[PDB]
Order: sequence, then C-alpha cells, then structure tokens
Amino acid sequence: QYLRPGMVLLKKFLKHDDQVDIIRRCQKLGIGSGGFYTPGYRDGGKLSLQMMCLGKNWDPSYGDTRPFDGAQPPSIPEVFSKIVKDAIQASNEFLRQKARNDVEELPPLSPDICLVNFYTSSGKLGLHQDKDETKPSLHKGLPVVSFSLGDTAEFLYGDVNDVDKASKVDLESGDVLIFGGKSRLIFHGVSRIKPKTAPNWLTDEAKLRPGRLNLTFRQ
Ligand SMILES: O=C(O)CCC(=O)C(=O)O
Ligand SMILES: [Mn+2]
Repeated sequence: QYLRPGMVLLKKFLKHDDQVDIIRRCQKLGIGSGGFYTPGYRDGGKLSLQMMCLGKNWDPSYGDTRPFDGAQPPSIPEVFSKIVKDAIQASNEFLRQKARNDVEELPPLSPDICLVNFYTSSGKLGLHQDKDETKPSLHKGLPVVSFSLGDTAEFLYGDVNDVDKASKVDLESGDVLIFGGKSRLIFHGVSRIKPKTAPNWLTDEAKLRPGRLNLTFRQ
C-alpha cells in the first residue's frame, strides 16, 4: 500500500465486471479509428509495446489528433474517470488514516488523457519520468493513476535513471497505482511481464490475449 510519499498501490482495486468491461471497451476502441499502433519512440525505450490514447493524444507533445494518420482519439469513457476518482478518494482516506509528520493528501484529478499500453509477453518499457504535462499540472503534483490488467508487470520506480537505484513492485491484474505530490516525477518503467499470470476468469470472460493492458491517466 504506501510506497513513498504520494505513492499508493491499491491491490485488486478494480472489480470483476469493471476489469471485463475495461478490456472489452479497449478491444473495440483498439481496432477502430485511433486504435493501437507501435510507437516509433518511447522515452526509455520499449519492446513489444503498442499504444493508443483516449481523450487527448500524446505524440513524440500533446494534441487533438495523431499526426501520422489524423485520427482523433476516442474520448475517455465516463466509467473510467469515475474509477480514477474513486481510487484517489480511497488513497486519500488511507493517507488520512496513516497520518502520524504532515498529513498527506493527493490532489484531485480530472484526467483528460488516458494512455493505453498493451504489452505482449516479451514486453518492457524503460525508466522515464512523466514530464510532458503542462508546468502548472506538474508543479501542483497532480497525480498519475495507473490501471493494470492481465499478466503481472515487474514495475521499477525511483528517483533517477539507473536501475541500480530503483525499487520494484509487482503490478497484478486489478491493481491501481497512484503517484502524485512528491512522487509525481518518479522515474519508472516495466522491466518484465510475468507470463501466464492473468487470472483465468479474466482471460476467459474477456477473451484477453497473452500479455498486459495498462491504462495510465493524467492531467
Ligand atoms: O505500463 C505501465 O505500468 C507503465 C506505463 C507508463 O509508465 C507510461 O506509458 O507512461
Ligand atoms: Mn510513465
């Protein structure tokens, strides 16, 4: 649960039907206009990764359409935003209960982007900061809220671009991870996808392919 100031991991936060619904909506959004593509560049490097944005588009920074094909991203489903807000509320309640030092509290989020990352089993994403948001967003420490579904990721995090100084946590299917405030500019990334770790009920009900779906909400 508490990983460092303003960084909370909510285990198995996503409900059954919400996990299925997320996958089904992403499968459909993923094949249409503004769907998944293989990025030519990601800060930190990458392997076996495809992405698509909902809300604002995030290109190699932010815009209304993808330059390479002109497609407008699908908007962020209202259910996704609701679950983001619930995660932030639950984290703030936890932080209030944990207070001994200042009381910690994460800023609210009204996300206008969702980056959807899909990793196959050989997937990885190198260490980087989420630093492309506007200066006021960053200065306010508005959090990043990350959903995990499917196979488990080994997620690295730390203060610098060196794995030797990074911590590791597993992000398992259903987990929501939040980093804001003093943790907003952590270096972070995905070192490994653990094969064959997605819950069977999810693979079966959502017809989920091998790998991991991440949704990362910001601004
Ligand atoms: O897949 C993850 O959990 C990391 C997502 C991420 O850091 C990003 O795409 O900016
Ligand atoms: Mn990131």
